This record gives sequence, structure tokens and C-alpha cells, in this order.
Amino acid sequence: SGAIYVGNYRVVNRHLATHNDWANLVWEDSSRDLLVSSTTAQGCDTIARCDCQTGVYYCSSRRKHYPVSFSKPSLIFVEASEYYPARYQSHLMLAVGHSEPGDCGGILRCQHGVVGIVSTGGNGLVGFADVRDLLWLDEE
Ligand SMILES: [Zn+2]
Repeated sequence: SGAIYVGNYRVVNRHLATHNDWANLVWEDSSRDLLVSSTTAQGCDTIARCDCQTGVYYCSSRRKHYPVSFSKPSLIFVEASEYYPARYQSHLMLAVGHSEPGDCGGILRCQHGVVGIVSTGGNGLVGFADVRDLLWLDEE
């Protein structure tokens, strides 16, 4: 589980979105596994605006933050998980590391702020849904 709280936005994995998220929907995209809902209270997370490929992510299944190198956001075939079939996911970045379904929502951060959230796992890779291209999270 986990979310990004930036301004009056809550960013979560689409597959973990709640009724309340859908009842306050701003934007969603199945192909990215992202959903953004509106919040009453202001969040304080800063979104990275950068092309970093190194950062640190939280892995709830190990109670650990791991430093990782990660790929460029791209369209990648993802093997079936407990929450999605085998399919193409867009704006996805991969690193070598541990990811189980419960790790979805873990933050990846670089020196500039939040890069993305854990979205995929398996075969010793962890996949992060990038948010750095969503410049509107910074405003309104
Ligand atoms: Zn960065």
C-alpha cells in the first residue's frame, strides 16, 4: 500500500483505489496503473522533475529502503500478477530488486523528490509507475 500526497492530490495505484478515490476522481489510467483523487487537506510531498535513474525505494515486504538504479519510463510487457493479467504497462521503470504485490505504493525518491510508486514485481525486478511527467500535480 501507499500514496503520494502533493497539493490537493492523492496518487495511488489504480488497482488499490478506494470508493472515496473514485468518488473524488481527478485522473486515472489503467495502462499506467495510476489514479489521482482530490483531497481536502494540502499534502507536502514534492514530485521530482528530472530524468534521474538512481534513487531509493521503500519495500514494505522487507521493511527496508533500497538504493536502486532504474530504467527510463517505457511500455513494457508485465507477466501476470495477483492484481493484473499479463499485459503492457506504460510509463513503467524497472530496477533489480524485491517487489511483492503488497509493496505496491512504496515511494521511489531521488534528490529532486518523489519519482514514482511501486507498481510491478517478479523475476527479481521491481517496476515503478513514473509520475514525473504529470506536471499538473504541481498546480491548481
Ligand atoms: Zn531526480
